Amino acid sequence: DDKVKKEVGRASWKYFHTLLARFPDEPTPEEREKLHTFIGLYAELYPCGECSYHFVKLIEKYPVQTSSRTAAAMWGCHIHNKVNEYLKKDIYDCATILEDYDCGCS
Amino acid sequence: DDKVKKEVGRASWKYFHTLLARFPDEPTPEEREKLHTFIGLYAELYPCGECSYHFVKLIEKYPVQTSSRTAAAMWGCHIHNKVNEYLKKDIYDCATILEDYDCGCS
Ligand SMILES: Cc1cc2nc3c(=O)[nH]c(=O)nc-3n(C[C@H](O)[C@H](O)[C@H](O)COP(=O)(O)OP(=O)(O)OC[C@H]3O[C@@H](n4cnc5c(N)ncnc54)[C@H](O)[C@@H]3O)c2cc1C
Ligand SMILES: Cc1cc2nc3c(=O)[nH]c(=O)nc-3n(C[C@H](O)[C@H](O)[C@H](O)COP(=O)(O)OP(=O)(O)OC[C@H]3O[C@@H](n4cnc5c(N)ncnc54)[C@H](O)[C@@H]3O)c2cc1C
Repeated sequence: DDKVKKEVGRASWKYFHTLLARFPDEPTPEEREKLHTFIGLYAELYPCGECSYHFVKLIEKYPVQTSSRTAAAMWGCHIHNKVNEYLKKDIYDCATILEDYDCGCS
Repeated sequence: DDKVKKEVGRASWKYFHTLLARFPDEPTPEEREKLHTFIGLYAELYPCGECSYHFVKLIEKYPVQTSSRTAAAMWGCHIHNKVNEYLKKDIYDCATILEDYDCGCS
């Protein structure tokens, strides 16, 4: 129900923004191509009917910015804010988008 | 640092298993290929170099089963258990894999 959608959404966003924060600063044409294809599949395969419906249209209306890490993670913050806007939720400050989602990795 | 990686990991698995449990029972050939492609990028783009390296090897050794929701969900559980075994963590019983992740299919 509403519960599941909320719990899954939170986990997904956490993974989503962390993934983008790791995208390279100088992506190659192939990497830019891969992120583009991943996003399309991410949207199409998202585990919630209405969510996928809305999200597929959003990414086509505002395609993922793949020129760089900053552009991609920022696009992620902007796209998530489009969902927030849609759900009447607060808009998140994107000023520390990379720092907010460190991979905690090497 | 390691606590962040673990948090990112938990969030990713939650999303991952739910996605597999929401895949169609009767997928079309195109949906099957999209899932195959998605999993390849998911492994390739995971937010941790070492994790990604090992996971890519795993999905190649154990390619995703896309014939149905159940096959895909079962595959996801086994693949996660391969990571568990790798990190010397306990094995997870896959007997109720669909239910555990709100397949909305019971
Ligand atoms: C691709 C996708 C599409 C979705 N579509 C819908 C839908 O159509 N209908 C519906 O009911 N639900 C939808 N959801 C669910 C929804 O977006 C929320 O995940 C959910 O309702 C839980 O809300 P929340 O308040 O806990 O914050 P979320 O929106 O889950 O919160 C993520 C957390 O990340 C942070 N955050 C918030 N905004 C941003 C941002 N802009 N950039 C970076 N971090 C941010 C904050 O710390 C916050 O607590 C979707 C989820 C995903 C992942
Ligand atoms: C693609 C991917 C690759 C990863 N690779 C590495 C790596 O190489 N090295 C490293 O240090 N970390 C890696 N991680 C992180 C790691 O697997 C864990 O997420 C993390 O250490 C935290 O573990 P946890 O014990 O809290 O449970 P996780 O293993 O995070 O648990 C999620 C939870 O899901 C359930 N669960 C457990 N096993 C299964 C299963 N088999 N099927 C369905 N549900 C299950 C349980 O409820 C458990 O609480 C990876 C994560 C992902 C998503």
